[PDB]
Amino acid sequence: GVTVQDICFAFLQNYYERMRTDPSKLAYFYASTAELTHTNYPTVKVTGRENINKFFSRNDAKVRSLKLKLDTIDFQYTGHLHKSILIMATGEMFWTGTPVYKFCQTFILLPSSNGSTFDITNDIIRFISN
Amino acid sequence: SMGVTVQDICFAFLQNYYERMRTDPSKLAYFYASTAELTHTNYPTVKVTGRENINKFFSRNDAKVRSLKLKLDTIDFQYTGHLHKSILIMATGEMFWTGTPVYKFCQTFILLPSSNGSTFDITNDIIRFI
Repeated sequence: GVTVQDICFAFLQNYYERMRTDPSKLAYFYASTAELTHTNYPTVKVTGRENINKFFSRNDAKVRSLKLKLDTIDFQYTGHLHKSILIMATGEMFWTGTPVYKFCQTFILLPSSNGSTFDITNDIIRFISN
Repeated sequence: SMGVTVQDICFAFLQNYYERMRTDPSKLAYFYASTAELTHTNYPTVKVTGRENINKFFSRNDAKVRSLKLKLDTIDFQYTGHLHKSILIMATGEMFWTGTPVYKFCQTFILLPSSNGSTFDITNDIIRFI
């Protein structure tokens, strides 16, 4: 008995928190074959949890230093049997309390092959100029 | 038979989409799957499901939608969904009406191949202003 809102709130809460405390563990939220498109800390495109881990690990200090504040959130069911979830978030990235850029991010979450959990199969995030 | 890239596909789709929006919004719905979900701009937001409801949205708001001027600043895409055959697009840019203010927007689409593979249909569409 869980709502799409319940799942997205909990996922984004946990994801963004992990981003602030330990980027080296962020890859755990992704599927094995996930794809990530991320502005560099000009975008990088990588595929697979291992490469995604290398990207977040190599940029660990910079990931932790840019704090994300969410301004909008939207989601919809998608994909096979409408069981996946599309999320779009927008907001602002701050460096020790100073606005650096806006962000736009989308995720796709795919339910796990066992049950209650979701994995990210797709993540696109762009930092755009204020 | 191929050599067709994800970029070619996405650039064609967006060109066709925004061109139809400019010329005849009453026919926009035909780009959507029958059970597509749209989360859009109140002419705060409107959520609608199904091609018939999507068509009532664009047709009722016909004068506003058609007089829009639009420029894309970023376009990102990845494969997703069943067998990696669907496409996630996220585009940002600017949007304005004949007279006055300039709005930044973020839009995401998911495109799924039609049953016989004639077209990529929109299953999901989300747009917000930032």
